[PDB]
Amino acid sequence: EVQLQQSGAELVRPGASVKLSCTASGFKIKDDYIHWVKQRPEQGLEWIGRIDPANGHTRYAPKFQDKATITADTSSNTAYLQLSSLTSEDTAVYYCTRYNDYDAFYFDYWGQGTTLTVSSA
Amino acid sequence: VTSQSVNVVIRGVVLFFIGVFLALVLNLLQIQRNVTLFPPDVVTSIFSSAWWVPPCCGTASAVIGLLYPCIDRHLGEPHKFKREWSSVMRCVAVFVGINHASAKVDFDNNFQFSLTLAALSVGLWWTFDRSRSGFGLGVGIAFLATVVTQLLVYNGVYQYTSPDFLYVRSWLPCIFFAGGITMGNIGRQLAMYE
Amino acid sequence: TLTERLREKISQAFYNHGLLCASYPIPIILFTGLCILACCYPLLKLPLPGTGPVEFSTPVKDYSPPPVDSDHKQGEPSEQPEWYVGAPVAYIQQIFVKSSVSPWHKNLLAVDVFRLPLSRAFQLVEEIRNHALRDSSGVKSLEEVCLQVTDLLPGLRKLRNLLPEHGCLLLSPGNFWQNDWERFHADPDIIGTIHQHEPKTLQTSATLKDLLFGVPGKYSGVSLYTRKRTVSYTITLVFQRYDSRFLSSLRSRLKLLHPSPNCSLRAENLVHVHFKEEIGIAELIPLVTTYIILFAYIYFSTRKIDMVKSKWGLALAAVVTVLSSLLMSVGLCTLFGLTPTLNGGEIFPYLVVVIGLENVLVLTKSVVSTPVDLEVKLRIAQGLSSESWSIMKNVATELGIILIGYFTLVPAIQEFCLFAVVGLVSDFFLQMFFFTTVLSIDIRRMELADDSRAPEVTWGPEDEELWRRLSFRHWPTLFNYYNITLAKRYISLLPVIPVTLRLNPQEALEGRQPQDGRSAWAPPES
Amino acid sequence: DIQMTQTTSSLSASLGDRVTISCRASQDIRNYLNWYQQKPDGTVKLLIYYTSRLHSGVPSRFSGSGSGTDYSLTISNLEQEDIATYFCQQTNTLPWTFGGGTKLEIKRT
Ligand SMILES: *[C@@H]1O[C@H](CO)[C@@H](O[C@@H]2O[C@H](CO)[C@@H](O)[C@H](O)[C@H]2NC(C)=O)[C@H](O)[C@H]1NC(C)=O
Ligand SMILES: CC(C)CCC[C@@H](C)[C@H]1CC[C@H]2[C@@H]3CC=C4C[C@@H](O)CC[C@]4(C)[C@H]3CC[C@]12C
Ligand SMILES: CC(C)CCC[C@@H](C)[C@H]1CC[C@H]2[C@@H]3CC=C4C[C@@H](O)CC[C@]4(C)[C@H]3CC[C@]12C
Ligand SMILES: CC(C)CCC[C@@H](C)[C@H]1CC[C@H]2[C@@H]3CC=C4C[C@@H](O)CC[C@]4(C)[C@H]3CC[C@]12C
Repeated sequence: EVQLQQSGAELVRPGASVKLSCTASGFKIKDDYIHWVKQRPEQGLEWIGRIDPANGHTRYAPKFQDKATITADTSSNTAYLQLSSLTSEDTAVYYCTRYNDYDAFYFDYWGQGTTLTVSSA
Repeated sequence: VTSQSVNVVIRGVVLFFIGVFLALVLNLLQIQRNVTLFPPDVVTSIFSSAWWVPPCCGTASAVIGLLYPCIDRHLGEPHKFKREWSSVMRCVAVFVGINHASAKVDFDNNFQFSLTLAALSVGLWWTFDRSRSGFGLGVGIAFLATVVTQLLVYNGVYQYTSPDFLYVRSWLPCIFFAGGITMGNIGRQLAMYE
Repeated sequence: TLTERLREKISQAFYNHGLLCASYPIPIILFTGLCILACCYPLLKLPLPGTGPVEFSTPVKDYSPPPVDSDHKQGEPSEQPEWYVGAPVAYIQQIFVKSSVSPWHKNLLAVDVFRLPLSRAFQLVEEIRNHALRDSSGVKSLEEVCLQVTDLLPGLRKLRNLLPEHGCLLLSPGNFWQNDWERFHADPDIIGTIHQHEPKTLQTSATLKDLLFGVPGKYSGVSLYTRKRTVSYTITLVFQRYDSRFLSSLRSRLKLLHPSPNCSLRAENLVHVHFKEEIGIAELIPLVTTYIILFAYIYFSTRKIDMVKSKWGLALAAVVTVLSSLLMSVGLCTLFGLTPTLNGGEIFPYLVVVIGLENVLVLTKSVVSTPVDLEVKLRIAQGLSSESWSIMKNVATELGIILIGYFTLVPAIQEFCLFAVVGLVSDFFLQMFFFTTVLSIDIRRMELADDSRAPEVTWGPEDEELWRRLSFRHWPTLFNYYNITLAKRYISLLPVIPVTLRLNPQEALEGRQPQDGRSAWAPPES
Repeated sequence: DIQMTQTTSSLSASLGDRVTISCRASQDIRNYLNWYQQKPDGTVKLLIYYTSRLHSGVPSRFSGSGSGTDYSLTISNLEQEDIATYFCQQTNTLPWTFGGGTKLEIKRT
């Protein structure tokens, strides 16, 4: 019933910026936080950050404190993750996620993930 | 043997009882403007505020209500304007209503009391007893009895009241005059009844 | 001069209309009956009869404090009660801690029923106090939301160390031992120290044990050991502010720590409880005194008359006249464009005594003194000619004072006088028509006549809303100790958080202290 | 700062067998460890939260246990749909950290 539809795959030359999108279906993003998770092919899953759409408060991991910015829009029921100064280390699949329980903090519902590739090509 | 001796005591005791009961009611009426977080019981209403004001006010009411029906007879031409006792009931109702109002009404403490209180007092006077000698007696007793106790409580030795301080700076004289015209009228109505 | 001419003119008019008044016995009284309703009754439905909602339910899905002064006038069809305007005094969170034991055996004593559950109370309170959000946007811990209290009222020195102070207002059975588990363990009389301050007789105010337990006394009595039950209590949290994230996190943490199987609590709606200003008997004695004074006045106004046919008829008519006049006036005050918000309950007797009955009373004397024996229109004519200008001067004298009375700046006196003038004029009209018609019909008629399994933990719809089974003075007593008033305000009650504990009977046997089978306390009258 | 380590990167097991997966936290995390299953299609699903609580819709085939720094995930009988990769995530310290991940496969020869 609850789905988090994500945008399509992206291919951008290094040094530019990418703004991935996440549309929530089945619930309103005001109720829960929205998280972004980066999964490199072998480095494993990593936590980027989260935003409270009802307040706009955001928090990021120390690695992504300056690399990534997360914004959301309640009216369109979407959340956006923006990466600045793209480099070859950013080629990974990005997952949009929320959580329901506010003590266990489990990522109950995940998006399909958007593959992001950066190269000169 | 004489009727005067066997009637004056009855009038005095009845008037004393009426005065003490009325003062007991008025004490609650004027004190209940504020209540503690825990409400008290009915029994505590007796001797609620002052230790010795009920008997003193009762005997004052008795003496005033026995003297007032005597000055006219000494002068002559007894009262005939409001012989009916329903007028006396109206008097006591207006008296308790005035006490209720002074308990829970607020006006300009300056330049308004001298108008409102005086107007209502004189209106009661000419509504209930047009006796000019009665008006003179009331004027000569009211402030004269008020001023001695006002000075006593202002001296500070027996200062049991804070908001009064200086005399002629409160609404008490009007209420005291209204009580003076209600009592005495009650006594003369009883005397003319018997 | 003009005085005698005016007197002659008004007397002639009075005589002329007296015949008309006596001419229509039925039509004029029908007119009065119709007009009494038509003038005032249809708008009498608008004022509130007195009843009103005291409990208001708000869904927990999205809650915000109501606006205080956003609208100058509140909407008519709005469901929000007149008191549900400002912020609540506090939000109350109940944590119902039910418990049960593994298969019961005979070695358990009565003191175990209290020792086993209350042992975990200190740990639960510590968890609640130290709970914090690990990922939060707003508040973090209980400190930022709890309602801080400084000290109790003077004269409550006996309750020191038994109620919280200089900290968050958190009530639990651990307050009996000051949240010191070592003290609780070393205490040799648990039931005794629990019931130390229990009154010997019934008291309206909430008992200290009731306040600390937060539970009706039937779930915490000593008699549960006979039924093999176990004492259940409640940790009470008082919130100065509302934070949905923090409350949800606390509930989730408690449910993780102590999961409650077969629990289906709805946790759907908040409950707002408004406490009225309780009026004692002290403020009531003058009210009944002036009512009985009014009754004496009306009785003395009556009984001074003699009727050709009746003995109480026109007296009852005059009483009905004044009552209907004031009832018409209190409603027509709205049409006059003046505020009808006056209390009325204490206004009524003074209003009646101000209106008076002299004008109606004096009309009867000349009418019954009329020497005409047969004709009724005649008797009306001479009686009204005799009474001419008399009722006029009486009414004018009674009304002239009221204008000066309301010429002052006092609002309440002005409202009283505005009521009084219209009451007097309506009384004048009604005595001019209805009373004269009824006395005319009376005159007309006069001449004509002459095994043993321990019960399991259940979470049915009775555990929820358990606060309404407490004493009606529970919350006011608790807040009054800290000099906080609920007279003009309201409180909000969050849904209860269930906590279930599983206990081992072997634990009681291991911790079995000597002389545990005796206690000074004994259940009185039970 | 806490690092979760799954030593067994690959765990070959047969169908219908019981499979255990263990990850070790660098420090005590107070039973705050959630398990996620990522299918080869790329979709990610939550299996177990807190430390042993089953999420809604997850079959009772999955179970978890452990305390302190050692936690485990057990599968009663390995099904074809259970052939995926599993991650364990700690939620004790705010920078949530995921495990290295382990991949299951069927026995050969
Ligand atoms: C208890 O609370 C009342 C208010 O409900 C306090 O009364 C106020 O006292 C201050 C001075 O201390 C006055 O300026 C206010 O006008 C008072 N307000 C009212 C409504 O009475 C009272 O002081 C408090 N007492 C204690 C011991 O806390
Ligand atoms: C009868 C003669 C002496 C004049 C009338 C005086 C009497 C009847 C009236 C006039 C002034 C009145 C007092 C005025 C103020 C107070 C203070 C309050 O606690 C209510 C009672 C008390 C104490 C009243 C009692 C009754 C009182 C004493
Ligand atoms: C008939 C007369 C001469 C005898 C004495 C009258 C007595 C009853 C009157 C005169 C002065 C009055 C007092 C004057 C002032 C005050 C202070 C006020 O805050 C409460 C009422 C109180 C305390 C009055 C009580 C009644 C009183 C004592
Ligand atoms: C000239 C004479 C006859 C005028 C007398 C007017 C009297 C009877 C009127 C004028 C002001 C009135 C008071 C005005 C306000 C209040 C406060 C209210 O909560 C109860 C009624 C009460 C206490 C009224 C009682 C009656 C009252 C005292």
